[PDB]
Amino acid sequence: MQIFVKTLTGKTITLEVEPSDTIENVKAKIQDKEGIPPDQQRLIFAGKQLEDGRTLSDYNIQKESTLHLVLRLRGG
Amino acid sequence: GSATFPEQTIKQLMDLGFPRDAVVKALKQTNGNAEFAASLLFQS
Repeated sequence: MQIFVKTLTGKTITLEVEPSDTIENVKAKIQDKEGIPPDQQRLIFAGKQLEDGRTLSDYNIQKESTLHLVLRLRGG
Repeated sequence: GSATFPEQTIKQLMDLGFPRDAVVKALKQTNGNAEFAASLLFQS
């Protein structure tokens, strides 16, 4: 299935995944293409934060679903 | 104009599934650095 990851730069990252995929694995794919450390990768699903130790099925994430990506740095 | 909150970024942050309230408060403690604001608001 295909999903749409929205970046803080208004970019739409189209990735190939499946319900049986883990959040950690999803972020790993983003990390390879975007070059952003998975530790700073905060995935959001309709305002809800996604746990790395879960699967897409845990949140009933189906095809054509929009996921958000917040770049959480260290500091302020 | 005391527009410390950039319109573009406000919409971007809210589009992530967050209310304007979270944006204002997070931005208030960051001072324009919405990237850090998101890092702050997302710790809840």
